[PDB]
Amino acid sequence: MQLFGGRYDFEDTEVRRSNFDNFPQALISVFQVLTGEDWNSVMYNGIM
Amino acid sequence: FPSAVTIKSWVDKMQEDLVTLAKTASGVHQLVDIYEKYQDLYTVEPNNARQLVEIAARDIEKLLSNRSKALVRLALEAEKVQAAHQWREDFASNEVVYYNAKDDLDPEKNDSEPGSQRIKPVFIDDANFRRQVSYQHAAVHIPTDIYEGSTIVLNELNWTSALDDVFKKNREEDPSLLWQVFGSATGLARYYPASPWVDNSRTPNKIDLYDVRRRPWYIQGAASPKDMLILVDVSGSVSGLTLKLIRTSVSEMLETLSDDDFVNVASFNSNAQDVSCFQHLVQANVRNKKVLKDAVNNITAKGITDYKKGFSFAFEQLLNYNVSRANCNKIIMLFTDGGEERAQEIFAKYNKDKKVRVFTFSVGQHNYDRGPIQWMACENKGYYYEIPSIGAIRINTQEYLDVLGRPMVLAGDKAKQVQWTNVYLDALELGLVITGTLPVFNITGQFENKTNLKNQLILGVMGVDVSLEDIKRLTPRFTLCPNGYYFAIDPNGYVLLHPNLQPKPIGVGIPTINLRKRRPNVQNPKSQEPVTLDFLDAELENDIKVEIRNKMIDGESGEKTFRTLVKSQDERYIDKGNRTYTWTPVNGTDYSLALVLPTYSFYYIKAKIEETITQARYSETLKPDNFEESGYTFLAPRDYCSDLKPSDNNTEFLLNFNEFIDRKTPNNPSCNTDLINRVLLDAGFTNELVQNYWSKQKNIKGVKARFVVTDGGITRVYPKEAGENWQENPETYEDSFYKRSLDNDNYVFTAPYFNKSGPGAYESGIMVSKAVEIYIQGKLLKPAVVGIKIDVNSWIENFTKDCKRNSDVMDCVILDDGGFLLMANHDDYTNQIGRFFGEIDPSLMRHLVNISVYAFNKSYDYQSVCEPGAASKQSCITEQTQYFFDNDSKSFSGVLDCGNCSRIFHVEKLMNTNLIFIMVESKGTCPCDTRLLIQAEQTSDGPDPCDMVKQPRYRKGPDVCFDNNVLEDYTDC
Repeated sequence: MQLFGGRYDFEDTEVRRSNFDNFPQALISVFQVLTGEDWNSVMYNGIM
Repeated sequence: FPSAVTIKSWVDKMQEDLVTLAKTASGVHQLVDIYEKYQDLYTVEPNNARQLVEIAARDIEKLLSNRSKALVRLALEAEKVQAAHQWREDFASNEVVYYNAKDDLDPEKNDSEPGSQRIKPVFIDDANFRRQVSYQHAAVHIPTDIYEGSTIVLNELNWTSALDDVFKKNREEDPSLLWQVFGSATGLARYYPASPWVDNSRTPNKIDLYDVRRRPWYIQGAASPKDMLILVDVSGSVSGLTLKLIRTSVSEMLETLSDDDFVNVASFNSNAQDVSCFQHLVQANVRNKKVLKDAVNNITAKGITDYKKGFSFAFEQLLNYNVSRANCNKIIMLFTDGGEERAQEIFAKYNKDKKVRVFTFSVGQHNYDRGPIQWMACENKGYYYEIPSIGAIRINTQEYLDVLGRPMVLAGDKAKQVQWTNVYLDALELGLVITGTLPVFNITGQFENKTNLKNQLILGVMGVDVSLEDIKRLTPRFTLCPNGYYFAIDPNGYVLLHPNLQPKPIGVGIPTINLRKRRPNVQNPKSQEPVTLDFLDAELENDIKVEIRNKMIDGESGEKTFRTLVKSQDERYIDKGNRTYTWTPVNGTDYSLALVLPTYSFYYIKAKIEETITQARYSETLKPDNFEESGYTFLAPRDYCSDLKPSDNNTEFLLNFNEFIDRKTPNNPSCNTDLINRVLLDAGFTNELVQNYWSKQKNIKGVKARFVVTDGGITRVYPKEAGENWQENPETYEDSFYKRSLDNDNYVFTAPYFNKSGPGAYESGIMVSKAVEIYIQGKLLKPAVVGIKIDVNSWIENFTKDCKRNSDVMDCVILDDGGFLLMANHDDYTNQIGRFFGEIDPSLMRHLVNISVYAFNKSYDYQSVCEPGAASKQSCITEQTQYFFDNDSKSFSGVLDCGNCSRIFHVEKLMNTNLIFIMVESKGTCPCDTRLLIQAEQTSDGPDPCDMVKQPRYRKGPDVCFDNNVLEDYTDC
């Protein structure tokens, strides 16, 4: 939430549901990085 | 350097030679004599200018009244027919049969989608619509992304089916009617007569984006004018998708505004500021909206939100009353995402009494809270909208006009007044039209005080088109000289009718696209704006024309004679003429009609040929076979009879006209016998001149051709081997040299075009021309223009006989008023004949402008075409320049110093023509130069709109305003 919270403001219309905008959402995103599924695209949205 | 008297003698001999050659070899005096020797084949009739304007003003009033009658018929039948509709929901059994425009008609398809049944029409071809049209039924347009098959749509095609009988009756009583349309508030458009749409969505590859609700005529008849303020949130929270959507949304919202609305876009994040250069409400014309759109596209998002500051700013903007406004519908449009504050203090302070509406838009997909802004909307008589995507924008930014129309519905029959739009271009390719509109009301449970729930909105707008060529048929221009004309005016400045109004869009700024970001097959959007050309941007502007304009914007009658600069047909020259403007108001409307007549055009010739003998002889004179005795003959492609139509292949038209004048008697059962009688008279005269005079000397020394161009519409070019070098218009009212030679009292030289693809320097020659002017009974008339082409080489060898061919000590040129090169001295100058002198010697030309031997005037053309720069052809503004003589002195001696050099020069104006002879020290002595001086359409962007807004043109607003009914509901928000 500190690093990526409020920073996924990409101007395109692609939907990025795994973000860190509130606490339940950040919790779901960290759980998804832990199960390992699609963690790389969470990383790419965080790099961009 | 030769003395003053030697140069004076040289130019006096030169002009003696030129003028005597043109005078004796064109035949001016001979034609004057044959015009005055008859005096009994014709009569000289007066052009009463005040009677003409009033006749034409009544004909225009009668046309618009005949159209206002056919709208009141449609609206009453539509109201009565919807009041008695049942609201079915089971159409799969009882079909709706209708003709959907924009479906393909090859009978192997057989769609007939559920609940409805299709119609296949017959589609005869027509005139007055240049397309295939069916007078049997109406066509229906449904926007592409509106499913037909809906219960809303099918309940609409069911009761609008009773319109076709009034459509048919309207057209049966006035066979000269164009489109009649009902635009529905559900998106439908039912028009008559039926005709396939211009663009189908899937037929080809270009998706049609036409929705009635965004059309200027619909928006005009749906609600009253507006004082809109757009308040855009640029706090940090809107960053990302919702900011991009907000920018697209604000541009779409600006596109629903016209010239009777006033707008400004502000912005707030912990501080409120104007988004632009504007600082108050501005008139919302195409230029101001361009400024606002380009300022909105530069918006970024950073900061904290403060609804109180933004709303204080907005309410203070809506309270100026120092600037021009509408004074009608004060509304705020807040584009935001979500917030926590509802700002009750500011509303209690600033619209205690709720005179300003508030429409809030929540844009994007965010998690923020929307309660506050729904409250802002529901409290201040406004409305609340959600825009989640791009595909949601168009419909949500055009729907606020239902809320604005409630106080117009509650007014009843006081609010059913016909209105006419600006000039726009028909969406079915009919050219330039105005549309007269009328709102239709929902009256169910009206005779019983029942419903009043769905009944606060309108059902749609009825519209009826009027093409500007119907209005040009009531202001006929063939008894005024080519220099007189009619023109009409809005109570807004804009022009309804003018020579210089073309069917092209108005250009704004400089056109620039990005060629590296254009997919090949994605169907660009085109346009929706009107052709709003102010009166002072169609002509050259004095101080007297401004007060004439202001005077007939305030519906005044009047008359005024003055002296003005007139630009030439080809925008290269400027003449000074005396003109008379005589104006009057069109009584039923807010238009004003004026007639411009140049004195010398107060009398015309009416033909009086009433025996068959001479009529028949004259008709024989214009037959292709005998061209070799009358010279190649052109005929003006007018409408002499209702049958023969203008062909644009002029030999085809001449053949048709001959076939017609002899196959049907000169009794002329249904033709315009006045035009035909005048053409016959003028052909007789021109042929007498060609025979008795031009044939006696089959060739002259330097004369390359000879021509007469008369009114009536006859052109004759004597050696037919010149007849195909003649590239002028065959319509003698669009010939630039004709209109220029009418303005001057002397010989007018026309410069050829330079670097033009075709015969243009030594093949054709240099055109001289002079207007034949006669006195019948003490009255001046200029019915024709004689002329000549001069051979370049003969002129050169009379010109050299201390400058001789390729002298390198000095230059001798001959220019005309306009600064175009005619007779040089250097054989590399004479290679560019017809070129602007400031482009082949810029230093001396700038100095001549400085000495004031040349003046100039600059203008803007707002309908120009440009090849776009990097940042087909699009529409642009271009700046035009025209040079002319101001001072009346014959000689100008002097010495131009470049610094380190000094070229001595002497220019002398040739008397009795429009020529100037310049003798200057040579140029290749001292390498001094600065830069070319161009006289050409230069693509521009100005004038600066941030300054026109501070001092704007005078204007008159509509005085009817329907806002603020107290019986309004605003429980819907």
